[PDB]
Amino acid sequence: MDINDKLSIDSPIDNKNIIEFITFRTDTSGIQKKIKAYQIAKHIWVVPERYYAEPLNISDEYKIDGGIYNENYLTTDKERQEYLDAICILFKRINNVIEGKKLLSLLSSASPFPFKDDTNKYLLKEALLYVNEENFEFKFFTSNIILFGPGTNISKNQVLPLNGDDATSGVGSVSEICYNPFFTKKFGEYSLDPVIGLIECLLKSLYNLYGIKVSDDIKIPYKLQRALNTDKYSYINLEEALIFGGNDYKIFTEKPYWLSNDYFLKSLNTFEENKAKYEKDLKNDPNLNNELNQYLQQKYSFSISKIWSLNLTAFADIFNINIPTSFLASITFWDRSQYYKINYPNDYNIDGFVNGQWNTNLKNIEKDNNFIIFDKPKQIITYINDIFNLRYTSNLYEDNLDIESNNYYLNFMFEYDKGNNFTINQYKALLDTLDNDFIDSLPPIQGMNAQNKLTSLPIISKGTDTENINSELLLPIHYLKSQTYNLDMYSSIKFTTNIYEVVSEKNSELVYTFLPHINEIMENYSINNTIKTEEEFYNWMENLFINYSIDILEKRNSIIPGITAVLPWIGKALNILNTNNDFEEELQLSGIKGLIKEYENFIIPDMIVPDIPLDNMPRTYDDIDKKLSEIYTKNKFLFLKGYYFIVQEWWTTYYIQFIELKYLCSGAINKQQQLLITVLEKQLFYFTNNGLFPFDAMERMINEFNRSIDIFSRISQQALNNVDIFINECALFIFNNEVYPLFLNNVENNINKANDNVLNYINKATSLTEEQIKELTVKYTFSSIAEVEFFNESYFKKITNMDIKNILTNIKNINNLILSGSQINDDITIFDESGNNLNIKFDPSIRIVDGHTNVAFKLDKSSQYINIPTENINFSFMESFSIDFWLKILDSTESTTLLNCIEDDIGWKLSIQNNNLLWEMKDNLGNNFTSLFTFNINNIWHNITLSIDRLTNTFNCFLDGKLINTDNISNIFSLETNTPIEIQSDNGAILLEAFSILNYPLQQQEVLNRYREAFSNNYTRNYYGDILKYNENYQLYNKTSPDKEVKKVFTNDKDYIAIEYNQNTNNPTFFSLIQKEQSKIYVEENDEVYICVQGDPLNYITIDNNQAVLTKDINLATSFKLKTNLNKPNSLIFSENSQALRLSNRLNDENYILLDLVSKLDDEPLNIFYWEFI
Repeated sequence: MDINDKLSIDSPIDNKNIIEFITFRTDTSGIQKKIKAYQIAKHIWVVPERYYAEPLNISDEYKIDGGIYNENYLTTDKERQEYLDAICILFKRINNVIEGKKLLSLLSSASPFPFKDDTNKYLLKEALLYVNEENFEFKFFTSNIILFGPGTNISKNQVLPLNGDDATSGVGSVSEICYNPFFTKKFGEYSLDPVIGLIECLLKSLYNLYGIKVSDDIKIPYKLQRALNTDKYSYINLEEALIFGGNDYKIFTEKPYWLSNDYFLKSLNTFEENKAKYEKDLKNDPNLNNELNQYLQQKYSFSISKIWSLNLTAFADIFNINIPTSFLASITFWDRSQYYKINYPNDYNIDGFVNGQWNTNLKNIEKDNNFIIFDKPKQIITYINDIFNLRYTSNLYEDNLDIESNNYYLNFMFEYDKGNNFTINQYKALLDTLDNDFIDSLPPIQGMNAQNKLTSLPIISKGTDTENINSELLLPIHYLKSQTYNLDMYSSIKFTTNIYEVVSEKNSELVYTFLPHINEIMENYSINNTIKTEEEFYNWMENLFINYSIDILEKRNSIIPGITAVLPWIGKALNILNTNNDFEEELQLSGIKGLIKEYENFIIPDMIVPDIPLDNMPRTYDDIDKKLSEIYTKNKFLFLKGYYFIVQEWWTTYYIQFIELKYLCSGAINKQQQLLITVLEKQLFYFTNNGLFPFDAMERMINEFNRSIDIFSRISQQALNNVDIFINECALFIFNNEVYPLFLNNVENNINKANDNVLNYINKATSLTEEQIKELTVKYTFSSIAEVEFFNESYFKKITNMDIKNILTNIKNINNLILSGSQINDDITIFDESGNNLNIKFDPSIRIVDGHTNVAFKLDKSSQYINIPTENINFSFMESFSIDFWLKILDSTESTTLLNCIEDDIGWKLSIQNNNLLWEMKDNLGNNFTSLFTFNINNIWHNITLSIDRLTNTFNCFLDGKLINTDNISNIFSLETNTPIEIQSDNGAILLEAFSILNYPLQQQEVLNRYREAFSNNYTRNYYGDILKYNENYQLYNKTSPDKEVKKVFTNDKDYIAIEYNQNTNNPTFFSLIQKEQSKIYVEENDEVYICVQGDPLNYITIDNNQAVLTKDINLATSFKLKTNLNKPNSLIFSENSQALRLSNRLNDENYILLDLVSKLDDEPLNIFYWEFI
């Protein structure tokens, strides 16, 4: 059984599963010391001590950029306990999901080949001999992996295999892991999940256990090296690339493969005979095997093709962690190395970070006594200007991946005999073929001997030191430094647009901004007297948000092909294409290539295989059709490996330069944000430090400014998304018409070549078929240029879209809600259609019934409710929103509630007050605003949409697409509250439908559009607004006499229908529509229908001299074509040809119904021709 989780604490005992062993290699002193470990799981051990082998400290020369190297760490029992607790927490979290516990099951039975002369197994630690008594009791405790603490470098989590020789040959190795979970990086405004750091160590160890390691020699191009004046590539290890999957792993693992480097064949081939030997030698059950058959039967049952599919990014998807899938191994190193301590008991539980990945708010590891973050920035660049004394230094940071030249692309060899392998119908999910329960059920190994061939692994690699290179122009990194503020809190800030001002003094209070509106605001702003009341502080904050929103979100539609729109601020932020010319126009003249350093030594593959052999082989239609088919398809494959080859090269040469711009734009935004929060932050501190405002008022401004931070970050993310799209377009554009056209020209030449090759292959031995070649020709003409083409622009979007997503915040679109619903069985569902704020609650007692053009929720009972949380629904004074829905009041109710979003008498609610809508909303400051719509909702479908525009401070209310109040809301500030939006009647029965809350404040024009779209089905409606139904009886009225009902008159020596006055009986006359054919349930516009008057004989409606007399025969009925007009939507027209029904002038207390030619008034006929059903 899995989820073992000993959960052991301290040192209660040192017996049974708790053992004390001797270290494999020697300590730094040069001696092996005894130590104790704890068994977390079957064959899995932990030891909460720093790595014995690695020194507790090293010289400054040997320190790596972004290490810790603190010696007084994990040198106490409480730290050892903290680490122990940290491990079981992480392993429980691994056991939390199904895939995680499948890996741990595999690890428990992934013992390397236990080869023996009837004695031992593979490498392993020793049991205590009872040397306490100096006894010599020998025993071996099984251990597939051993988890140590951090070694010399705390930041480094490396998996050291105790013998690399057998860890490559396929024998395997029980590797030792030195992993530290307490510190993680950010990469943005979110914290990296420690399980990724530990899962990666487990996967690396699993390769060692299976003996499938790449021997450190097999490397792949990952990315063009980040510098100025280098043009080499930074090569990544294949094993790392397999694990750090992301989008870099999808581009080379498509269905047609690449040079396997023999590894994907060597390892598979080595696996074949390793599987073969077990079944024919070890499965013969030698008596000294000690039940290792089952572990080996399960270990060899799993295919390595499934271990390779285990990438580190799909695991992040399983735990639902956000991770930079673009360049996972490198993108985390492109800035100063900063670590944040994780308090595992508190800040990280079985379900990941407690406070979510963004808002966990950990503390920087910077502390005086211990923990020095040794940072050596590769390529410290200092801008130099001899126009005037100006020297502006900036630090660059790069990954620690080793670098090679452009060889891979130059001397890449396509092996023409690489036909498709594996790729059976079945291979596209994780952990498909293994046993969880069966592996778990197997007892552990507790009795046999163990070998020890400790291959030394002391490959010390003192790294490169920094280079101090000058520069003649202001780099983006220089601009980014200008954006940052590096001073006290108790010191002023000065904004400017002249970058040259800031560079003059390195850490002057002055900071550069590329946002004109923001600079204008800060031109006249003193922390002393500009803001003097709470209300003014809020307003200034609102004013900043507005101006900030306007500057960064600015985009214009582009005339460049392949680009929808262009961000004109990118010029002023990173100093790229930043001339006196407009950025739009500079991009025109300079082109898209102006955004990238063009790589001259770009390699385009040649892809020529004209080899066509000849002979007389007469088998299987002389194997001609087959031979040319397999040749045609191999040429298709060869060209496809070339297209795949050219995509990888474009990725690692040209996209890297684009994702890098994404990184640069990312900061540039955040930076400006940081400035805007800081200028606000200093202002708040100015109040507090000088006393000034009281606690109640102070606490509110603090509370509101804290809230506002994520609101800056909301539109900040929105800016990056505009960048994401803009850059991707540019990235695909470079490939589209600068790499692809050159690659197509090679294929076109090879097409005509291979075409001519097959034409030159006419081995027409003995008698020949002159005609048949031309049939063979069309098959293998190679005319299918498009068929061989695999340029699905979708593919490039799939790899480059949201590749670094939610850097600023996880928060999606806000104030977005549609709230539809569906039925299943007798059961219902209610969800956000837009898929935002999906944590909805409701009782299933609610019935879903047809309404106006939709399905409506029937809130009958008071107990019934719909409860919509406000997790991403902001109602701060800086947030404008609107609410839109359709409502019908089922029963005559004077006073009921509909909506409610109020907590402690703060928030907003909508309710019914004496058949009148009552909208009130009141804020935290005690400013109330209330509005009473007195249009007297009377049991009729109504479109209630009402918009709160926080820009102009206007509250608009539209009913049925028509604006009413348009009051001013200026006196009303933030009414954000935690309580959800509640929808319950409380006093009445209502029908609610199409309940939408919108991110922006609607206007008259757009509201009217929304109202009109609700009629686009062209259904006829009764008076109440409900859609008219066939074979349903109604009362007929002329819309001109609401009070008087159309009533039949029978046995008058003429039977007809007419409106009677002084009725006083109003003998209910019920009419129903019926159609001769295609009998439906819902009555659409423009349908042929007859009118049935309910009566004992059940007579129908016909025409006699244009009168509407009642016949009794239905073949004697008249056909009316129903026409509806939007202006009167609860009204019908019974038109035959170009005459419609009309009411006559009063004659004998009776108004007769007759057909009259329709007379209109600007497309809109008289009120008479319109009829209503009830």
